[PDB]
Amino acid sequence: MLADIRYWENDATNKHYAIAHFNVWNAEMLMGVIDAAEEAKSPVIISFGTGFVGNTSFEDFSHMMVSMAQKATVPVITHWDHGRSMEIIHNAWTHGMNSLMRDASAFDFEENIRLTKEAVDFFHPLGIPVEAELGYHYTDPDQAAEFVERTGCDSLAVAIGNQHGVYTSEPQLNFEVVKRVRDAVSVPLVLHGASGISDADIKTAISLGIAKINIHTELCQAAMVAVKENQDQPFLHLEREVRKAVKERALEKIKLFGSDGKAE
Amino acid sequence: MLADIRYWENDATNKHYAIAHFNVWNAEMLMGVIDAAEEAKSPVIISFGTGFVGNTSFEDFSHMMVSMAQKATVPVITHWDHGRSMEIIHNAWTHGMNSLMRDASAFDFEENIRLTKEAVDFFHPLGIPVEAELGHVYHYTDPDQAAEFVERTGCDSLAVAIGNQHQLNFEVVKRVRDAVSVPLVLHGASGISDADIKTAISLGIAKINIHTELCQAAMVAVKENQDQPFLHLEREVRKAVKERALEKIKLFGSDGKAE
Amino acid sequence: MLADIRYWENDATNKHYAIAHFNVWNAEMLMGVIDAAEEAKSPVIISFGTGFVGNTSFEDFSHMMVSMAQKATVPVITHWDHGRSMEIIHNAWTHGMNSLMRDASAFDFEENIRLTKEAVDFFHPLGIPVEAELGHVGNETVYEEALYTDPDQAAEFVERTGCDSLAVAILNFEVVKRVRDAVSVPLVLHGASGISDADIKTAISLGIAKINIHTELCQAAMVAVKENQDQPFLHLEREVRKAVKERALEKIKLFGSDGKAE
Amino acid sequence: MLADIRYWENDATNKHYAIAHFNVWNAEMLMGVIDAAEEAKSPVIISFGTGFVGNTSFEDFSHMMVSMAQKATVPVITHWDHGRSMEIIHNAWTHGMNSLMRDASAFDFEENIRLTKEAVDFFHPLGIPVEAELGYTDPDQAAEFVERTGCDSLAVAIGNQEPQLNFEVVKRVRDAVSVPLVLHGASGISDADIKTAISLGIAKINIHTELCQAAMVAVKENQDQPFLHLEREVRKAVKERALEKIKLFGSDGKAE
Ligand SMILES: [Cl-]
Ligand SMILES: [Cl-]
Ligand SMILES: [Zn+2]
Ligand SMILES: [Zn+2]
Ligand SMILES: [Zn+2]
Ligand SMILES: [Zn+2]
Ligand SMILES: [Zn+2]
Repeated sequence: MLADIRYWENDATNKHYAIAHFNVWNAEMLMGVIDAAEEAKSPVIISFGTGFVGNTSFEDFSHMMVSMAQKATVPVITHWDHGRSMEIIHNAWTHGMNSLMRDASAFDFEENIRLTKEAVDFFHPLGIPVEAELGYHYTDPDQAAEFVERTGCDSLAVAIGNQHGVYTSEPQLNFEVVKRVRDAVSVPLVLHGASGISDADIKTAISLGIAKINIHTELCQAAMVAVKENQDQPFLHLEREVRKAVKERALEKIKLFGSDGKAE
Repeated sequence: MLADIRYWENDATNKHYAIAHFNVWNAEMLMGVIDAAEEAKSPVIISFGTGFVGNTSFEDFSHMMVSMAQKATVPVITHWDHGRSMEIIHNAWTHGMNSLMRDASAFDFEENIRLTKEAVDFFHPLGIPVEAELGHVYHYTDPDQAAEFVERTGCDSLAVAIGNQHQLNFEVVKRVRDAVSVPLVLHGASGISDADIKTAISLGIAKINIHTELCQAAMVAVKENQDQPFLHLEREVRKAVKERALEKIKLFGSDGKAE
Repeated sequence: MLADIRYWENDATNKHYAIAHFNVWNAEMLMGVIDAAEEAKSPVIISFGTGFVGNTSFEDFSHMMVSMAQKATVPVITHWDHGRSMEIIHNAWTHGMNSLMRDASAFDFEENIRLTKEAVDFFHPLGIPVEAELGHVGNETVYEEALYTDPDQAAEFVERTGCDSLAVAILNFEVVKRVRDAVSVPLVLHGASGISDADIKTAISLGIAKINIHTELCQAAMVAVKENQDQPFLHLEREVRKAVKERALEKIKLFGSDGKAE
Repeated sequence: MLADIRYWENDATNKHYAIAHFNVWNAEMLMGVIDAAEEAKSPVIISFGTGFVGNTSFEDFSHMMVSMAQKATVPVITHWDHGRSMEIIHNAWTHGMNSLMRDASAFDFEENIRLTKEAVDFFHPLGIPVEAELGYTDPDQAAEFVERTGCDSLAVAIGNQEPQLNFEVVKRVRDAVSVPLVLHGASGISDADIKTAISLGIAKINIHTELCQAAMVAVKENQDQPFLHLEREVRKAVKERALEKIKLFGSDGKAE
């Protein structure tokens, strides 16, 4: 069923688990993620973003995202990740994304506030929540508080020692930063990128207030193992294996983040 | 735009070309086919059937098929292939397929007629065309049976068995063409030679179902991209499907025919 | 269920009945007509046209029309009446009308053909049928006209346009006879109000397969409005729906389309 | 455009206006209300409920409600009024109502909580707001009811059904509760008393049968006219009455 990310991130915060965010841009990725969330009885976020528009017609594929979200027996949030403009996130909303992210973190602090608040002020009247982002430079607790209070954003992606994407040496999460940002900010905390982080450290960060974690690369890599294994098989067989591989990886992330069982 | 297969198969029959029927069951196959038909300014048929339901949720993927069909600038027919029950083709129709095949070709002549006519009599009042099959694709079509079959069922088009298989006997096509006037359909045309396809079209084949060849084109891209990032591999699959669909559209003579 | 007017007008022709075309432009009119068709087990045509766009938002109301047509257990055709332009009938198609009339009958013969054929050539590739109209194109002297559709002109018109059905200007049964003999498509009657029951039945026996109801539902509704003018609005509007049902049932039965959906 | 009643009730609360809720169950009622809201540049609530399901096919009419709500240039909330069961409001939600009322006010306090909480607990994970009703409403029961149910707004009994309002009830409930207050059964309350009630915290007012009454005046005025004209006059009468309520309640201009 189409789910509200405010309710579910609140639940995750309060019960000390995190919701997995999966970027899905084709049929097998979408089906594999929904298979995992049904099997685990877990809320889940399915996301599209501008990085996939060269691969897949969002305006058409969104119909399949929304249909599967509606028909699922578990909570499914349809999300637009890393929104680069008002028109892009408006187009996401008109095509049935019920959760949006406006990423203005590349801009100076005041311009990040202005652009984020613009999105909030447009979408709150429509009932649509807006995730924002504020950027080793750790997120500062007092700046995070000011940012959230001033924008009215519904969730905040933070820098806690995690790498947004690729890493050199093992990221070291600063758990004191997590605690202090959690205490300063009234909305749920989000991580964009958790690669290279140990299971024990992910679990600690979740226990201290991380309520949503974006999986950016791992489904693609899990899929490619199935592609490579099945490169001499019929296409139909290869795609059945790609779906299963995606399901297995999504299930691993759901169990690691503690969201299994939380739908019921 | 959602298009009427009766209009387009008539056009094809009268102008001596064939409409390509492509089996699509995931995002890249669908997108690649639509890419080809847009580029070639061609009518096209996009098809799903029971052989794909283990791979893809038709009830959800149908929304993407219908969306792309409606928004395309070329004629797109949404077709349910090899329908072995009223229930499955009724499900297809409620999910936006605007052309149906009722395939009762596994049965004896009388029972094929009764089952086919059942589908025709349900769907014609709803404006939905029904393709039928006489011959199993093995059992070759008999021309005198064909005349009677089309007359009794009222089917809109007839899939024939002329050596085509999911050898090739052009005498059979020739005799069937003189026994019935409805458009003729060729299943299992992946791996028939270019010259034999042109011959079949000149003798009255007006729709040609391509299944395996898109799967083959995809797997070529897979083997060429097996060490690549998944996003890139999938762009290459879509591109490979487009190029193979384009090849078939031009072979069949449907390029340009949308204008 | 959304139904094909070609199939049903062919059925009507071959079994010597006519399908009722009801103009509906609000909720109680739509619901009464569907109530009638369901009770009578009859195909029915529900129509909107330009004459109502100032009363009701077509683009919004169309959604209720299509929904009711889909969910009905009887055949329901969604039809755009008297289409005055390609833009108007295109707008009708994108809002779920599955049957169109392109009415170019006010123009000279060749211009009627050109405008009608334009609609047919656009909409046949999309599977959408087009009803056309040909009135009296007079070969007679101006003096004799002081003292109506020609069958030969009708055959040329249908052949050149490819239209799926033809509205004809006819009470004069010769004209119905001669046009029926000359054209291969179903015949349609507009402006039948006040034709006697007996003559309607004769027109249908001779080849009329669809009959457009004019203001009869409107008048049926206003009898209920008058009767309920001191009642609460919810009660009044229920009686309007019932009055529309009753008038619609009367036409369906007169036309012989009751039972024809089975 | 389809609007969130929580946002708009919050706006009304903070700016001391109320949003009109209009019960609409046919084409002319819906169009006249949307006409008024557009002309006044006002948020509006359009509502259906069980009382109208025999007259009008909700499952079909809902498509026209939703289409008009989406296309409107002003905020339009699609609301199911006086929801009598989980099944009924679930059906409302599946046909595009984005705001629900669960009315368990027939029942004593504990049972009203339980039934209301059942609705909140089902619909909040779907992002759907639930209005409830309690009731004079007692301010301590109001605070406890809101806290225990998690409902998003509360319909209160202040002397509404010559109706004399107790304004002290509105003030004390406003102060005890953190959600917006709603008034049902406003008929016959004076303009001055409505304004006073809004000033003290009433943020949404349900228009009971005043559109129906306006429509019937058009009916009596047009009994000898053709149906197309009568219906133009009904739509115009609805528009006029809805505009009068929007202006009384102060929501004119609040959409921009
Ligand atoms: Cl600010
Ligand atoms: Cl038979
Ligand atoms: Zn980011
Ligand atoms: Zn086949
Ligand atoms: Zn007429
Ligand atoms: Zn006319
Ligand atoms: Zn109440």
